[PDB]
Amino acid sequence: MADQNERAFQKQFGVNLNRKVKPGITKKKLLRRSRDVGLGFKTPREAIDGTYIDKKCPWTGDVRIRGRILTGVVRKAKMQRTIVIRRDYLHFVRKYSRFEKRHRNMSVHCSPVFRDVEHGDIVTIGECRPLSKTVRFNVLKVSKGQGAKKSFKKY
Amino acid sequence: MARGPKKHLKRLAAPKAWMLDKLGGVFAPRPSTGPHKLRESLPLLIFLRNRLKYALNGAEVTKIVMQRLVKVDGKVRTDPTYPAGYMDVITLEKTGEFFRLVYDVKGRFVIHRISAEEAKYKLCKVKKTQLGAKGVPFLVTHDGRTIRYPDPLIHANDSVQVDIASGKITDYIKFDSGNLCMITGGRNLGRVGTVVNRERHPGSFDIVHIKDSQGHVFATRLTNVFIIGKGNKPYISLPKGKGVKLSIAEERDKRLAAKTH
Amino acid sequence: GISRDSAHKRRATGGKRKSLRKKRKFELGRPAANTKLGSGRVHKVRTRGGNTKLRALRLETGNFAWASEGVARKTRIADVVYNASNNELVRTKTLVKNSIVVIDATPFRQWYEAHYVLPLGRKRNPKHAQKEDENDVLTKKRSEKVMKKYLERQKYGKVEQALEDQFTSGRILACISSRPGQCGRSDGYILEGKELEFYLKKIKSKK
RNA sequence: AUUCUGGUUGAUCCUGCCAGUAGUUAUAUGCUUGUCUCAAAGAUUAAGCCAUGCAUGUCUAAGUACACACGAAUUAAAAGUGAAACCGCAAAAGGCUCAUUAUAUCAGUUAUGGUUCCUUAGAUCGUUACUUGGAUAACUGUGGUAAUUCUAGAGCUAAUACAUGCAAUUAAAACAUGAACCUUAUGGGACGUGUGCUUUUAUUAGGCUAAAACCAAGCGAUCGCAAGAUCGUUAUAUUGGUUGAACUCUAGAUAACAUGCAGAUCGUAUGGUCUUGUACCGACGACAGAUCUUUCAAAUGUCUGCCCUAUCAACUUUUGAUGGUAGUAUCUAGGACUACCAUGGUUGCAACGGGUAACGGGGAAUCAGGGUUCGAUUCCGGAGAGGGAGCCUGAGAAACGGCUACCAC
RNA sequence: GUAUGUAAGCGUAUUACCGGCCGGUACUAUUACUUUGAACAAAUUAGAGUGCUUAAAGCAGGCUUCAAAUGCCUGAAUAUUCUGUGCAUGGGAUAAUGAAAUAAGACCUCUGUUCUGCU
RNA sequence: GCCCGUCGCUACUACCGAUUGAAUUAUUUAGUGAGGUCUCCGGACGUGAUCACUGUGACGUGUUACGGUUGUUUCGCAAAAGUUGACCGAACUUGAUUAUUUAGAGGAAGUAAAAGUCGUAACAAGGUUUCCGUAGGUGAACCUGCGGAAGGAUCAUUA
RNA sequence: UAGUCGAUAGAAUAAUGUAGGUAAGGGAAGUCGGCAAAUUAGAUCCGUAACUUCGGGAUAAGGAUUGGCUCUGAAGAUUGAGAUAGUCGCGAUUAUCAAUUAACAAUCAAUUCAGAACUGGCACGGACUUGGGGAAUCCGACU
Repeated sequence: MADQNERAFQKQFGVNLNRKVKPGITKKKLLRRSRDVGLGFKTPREAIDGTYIDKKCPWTGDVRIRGRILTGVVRKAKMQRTIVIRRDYLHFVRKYSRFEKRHRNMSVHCSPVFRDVEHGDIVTIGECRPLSKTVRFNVLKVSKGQGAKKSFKKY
Repeated sequence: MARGPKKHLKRLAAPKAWMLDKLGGVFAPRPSTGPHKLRESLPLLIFLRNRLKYALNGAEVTKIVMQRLVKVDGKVRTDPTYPAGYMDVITLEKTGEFFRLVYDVKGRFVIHRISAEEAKYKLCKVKKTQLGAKGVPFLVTHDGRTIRYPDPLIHANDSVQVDIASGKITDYIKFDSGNLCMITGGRNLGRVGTVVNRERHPGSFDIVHIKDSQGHVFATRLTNVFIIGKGNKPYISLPKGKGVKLSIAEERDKRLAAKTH
Repeated sequence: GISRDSAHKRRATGGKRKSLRKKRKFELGRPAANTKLGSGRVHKVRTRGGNTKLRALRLETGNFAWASEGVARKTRIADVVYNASNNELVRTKTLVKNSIVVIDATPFRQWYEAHYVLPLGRKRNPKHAQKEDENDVLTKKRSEKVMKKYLERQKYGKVEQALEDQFTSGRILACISSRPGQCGRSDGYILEGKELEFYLKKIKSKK
């Protein structure tokens, strides 16, 4: 992406790598501890390997993704570190004794751990600490990102 | 931050388990902010006046409770609006009746007369155990009592016998799925026994599946499940018929049957 | 007055948010402390529930920490060099969260001569000799111990090249990570590995 | 009770609406109205405007009495009771109304690792005046403006107001870095500052499968007179932790920080023991108090839903629109706000706009059911208090039966 | 003599342990829908218990007993409207979706091959 | 027999319309901008601690302490009126905009029409079948022209 | 720069003039008539109607801003580096390769358009240049 090059030096609160005085070394070069997303939700391994600062990320940030787990389809991948999902469902109105198909279009934060997020991906989103006005969610799993043909590379 | 508390509780907005009669009064007794949560708490005002008929009015309740005759869990309880909810021992020293507030199968409080030696203690479900405040671990009960330095095997949703005269833990029953239970509000309220299993749903609302001694099985959330005992022997005296929950019709058959007048 | 509430300013539909609530004191926000570089004043503010959160106006001093050495000392805040948020803040010398601060460096250095006896940068023949208390700390002796301790230390003692330049120049790069507007004190991380490398590029480009 | 019946014609059959017809806690109005129980009721329109009165004030044995208010008499009596006034707490809402207001409010559904919580309930404070200091009300006296009231001036006097800070205010202990001592260092230390809770920053211990062959400082054991050289069974590389975790979580260590707390209280009732200093030390709960929980709460956030309208089709980005980053604000996340940087966000699944006798829901009316209509109002939540804006106090009000301002009255 | 609806067998998703078929663990196409649970504010609505003297309904009161007496006592249920939704669970019909035919196709297994990586 | 419009009376309703009418509302640019708060100050006043001059005591005239509505030189903490810069911003003015209301010479409709005036248009082939689209002309009806349909007067016969 | 300084002059510098200006407060009341005079003017930005032959109306209307100094950014031209090897004494001679590459870097050019402070007494198109505007009507289409 960017080499986390913003006007400020991007640092995570409470991790300064201590060169000087404290017992030496077994490789990895990084004090980066990484998550178990645990509603049996498996981590993407780029969390552990992530140079990316993202303080609004649950993998690199001091945030809980708290509450409602919903599954939806990405309609717009356009934004740097957030995506739009449209969820479309039947709401049964008893009066009309038929439904109306109805939509809610909601912005949801894509941490840059999640790569090949493209419209039309089915994505598992969790309500998040409500992150920037229309962004009230964060992606807990990209369950699609996909390409059932594309997973194994076509000749 | 904002607004209240707003101290006025209207009758009809008032928790139904109290059995406040609609007429005569727009206004409910509103138990002041104590150790027991407002909906789950039986004000001294209702208990003395409506049930025990020692007091006719609200003005009579303040006269008795000011006399310091109503000594809820080791304490004088000067306040007639004192909440006094669950497992609390109300001792009317002259003349001596000794009560525990425990639950009817109809999810109402009962007048339950306990032995003066049963009145010494009480059973406390443990909300939370946290580490740091003096002298370093502390346990807090559902009746807001903090008991310092708890036995290290006491884990959240366990019960402790509390000595009351001193605030000490003098027994603990681990939340293990064949321990005797009374459930405290869900709709299943004061039904009893014996917790077949729990199904843990991580975040949130862990559901406990409970089998009463009529072998009827029913389910409540873990926050509603209070552990009171061992399968067969409850540590406190249960109110009659031992929260079995028949049907209203089966109760009607038994009731109608029980009189030759 | 100054109001949080999400309910001001156009929707994502661009829909005109009408009114509903005057401005409530539930929504309260209050004028920025804008804390300056200088003579130690701290004022109490009554904050919701009761609690005093301190607005500092004019703070000389901070707690600037060497993370790698695990030691932080109280030092004078000489200057504000850079601010990523506003250039005006640099000029006015206001102490902010991540405002880049040039310290003062003298009490740090005395103690690291007293941990390594390696003068960090390589000082000078009259400067070493002149003990207020430089040379006394260097030589020490007592046979024996504290000299023995300096022998144990130093596969580590080389001290990063960037830092050694900064150390003897007497002005050390840092970022303040406290809000002295609500936390009443101005206190920072001293820029070590990665932290220096990004900022140092910004120094030499911007000037 | 899934109901029709009258009316186009000369007569006749449908299409059709209209009338009749029944109900309406659904409002008006007429006439008539003996009795009983029950009660909605200035909503619609005028969320118009208001004379006069009242709805928010408050004292116990328990903060403060030198009220001559009453009680005083015999010993130093003030003490008792308690208006006033200080002090503390309430006044943030009950109540009223439903205007603005159409996803907004709000219900159900939920979250808070995004936060605050007086109070109450329960627990917590051993790191040289011990009970000191002086100023003011009430008071006394003298005044001001036509005035409510606002207070000027002079002279007192209290504190659970204020100002300090000792004789239980106490250091010891142990660990850090200083070190007398010893020896090569498996290594440990007298005496020391510092080390209370807290506030504030940084760093760290944190969530850890089993065995071997060597080397350097040797811990036992062995080989060698030594010098020297080998090997090794075992404890062990060990804050946890909600759990989406590198949480700053309830809490700590190391390095630094600032500054509150730890009662110069009061009322009950006085004992033990005299070297009788008026000594030492002592129970309850009232009001403080600091940490922590709990409780009354709360603000924001999730999911899903609302009438009519296209004779409203593109909309948001002047100046945040929508996103990144960093800051600031705040009780809190947060474009809430600001710099910089991207070009996004919303839309025929009707967006944006306009209208609404449009607060929402719980509910009500009317029914064969299905529905249609209603809700301004007896509850719950939110909102407002002539329209608007700004603010103090306080745990909490952007308050109006608070203030300050403007504009209208 | 049937009937088979119910139960257990047998043919690439009931396979595999541990503890004595049971009960976990390891488990597994997305949905819409639907099933069963919890979670559904009271009033209202339906309605239980009950002579508010009838009744609207109130939530009283009845009893041995108008004796002597707190003695015996049932109570102020249950459902649904607070829809849909969400949570949890079951089904695999209906309607869609799914690998892999330009096979870097699915397993498995051999290279200690590779890279990450340890108390 | 049905029967319509033009024309004329009267009554009622809505439209267009000079006035670039009028009124009120909510958004809006720009300008102006009360007040509060935050913030830079100010020092009305009031003391400490120190110094003196006087009185007193202590100590070796001097010093120190205390007092004297005391005076004066150092340097502090609080502190009013006023006030600096900022941000919120009521309010006002003027353009723009929108919703809603309503005056109006006059024009031009429709209706109630009900005793009228002029025609016979259509209803029978209504004496010119009807009726449509469209143009022009007729007092009007309507006629006419061009292309149609049958809802015709041909459901047709007619090598 | 080149060419003039000849327009008969001096003193007074009256009225009245001519030619050039200014004038409080009110602001067209003036007059045949806004004639004369004044406002306005450039630029950049924002905003922009009736009506319409859709081209215009339009510089509509209505608003904002302009100096100086001090910085910053953007906008071009040209070859060069870098790495390795052999020969002779870092210097000289010879051989190889594409990536490097949005200023690659380096250097040279010459000004444009934008943004930010500081700054003065609103002073900022400062001289000069240089539309007053809108609403209707009569008339000829127009130059």
